[PDB]
Amino acid sequence: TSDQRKAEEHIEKEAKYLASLLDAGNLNNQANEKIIKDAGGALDVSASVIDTDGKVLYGSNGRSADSQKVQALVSGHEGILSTTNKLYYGLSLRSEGEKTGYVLLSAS
Amino acid sequence: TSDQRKAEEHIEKEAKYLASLLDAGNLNNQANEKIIKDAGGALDVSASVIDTDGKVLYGSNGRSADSQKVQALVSGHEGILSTDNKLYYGLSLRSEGEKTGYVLLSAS
Repeated sequence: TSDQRKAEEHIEKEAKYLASLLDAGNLNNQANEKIIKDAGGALDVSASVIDTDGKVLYGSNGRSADSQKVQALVSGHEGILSTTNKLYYGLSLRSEGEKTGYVLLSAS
Repeated sequence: TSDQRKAEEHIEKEAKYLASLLDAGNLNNQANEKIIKDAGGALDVSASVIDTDGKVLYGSNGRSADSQKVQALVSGHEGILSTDNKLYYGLSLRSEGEKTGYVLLSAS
């Protein structure tokens, strides 16, 4: 009922939606990039896909990601991430039993 | 093109996202209503859920839908439904094969 609780639940559902659309066995490809670009604009989020080494592959708003959040993702953290106010949500992506990358959402 | 095609792209992706969120096996319940009220407000769209009889169950902006657009949905129409100059997008919802209703968006 809290506005903060609703904003967090909403970014969580968006991030999981987005991760469900990605081909995580082929992360760095044109098709996945388009999905992220189009979703980003339609859903009012900034979204980036990051590989396991912390390199940003593409994003709806440019090929960039907040360094501290990417560090958190590489360290194994998921869910709502720890900015200081600004809303962030990250999930790991997996293919055939192995981690292949991360998706990071910023609300926006 | 250009601001129009962007608008059409966004309402399509918003519609698909909202459709994914719904429990289509129990369309007329309080949980689904909440999902549409919350997500409709956060995405800044008007979204209504309609049963297979054309009855409007709930919407993010009140329990209404344009009558001619509901009729087109009941007729089997999907996608951009868009009248002259008002933007609409509609999708059927299914549970275990069976059609259980429709989601109708209008821009906002």
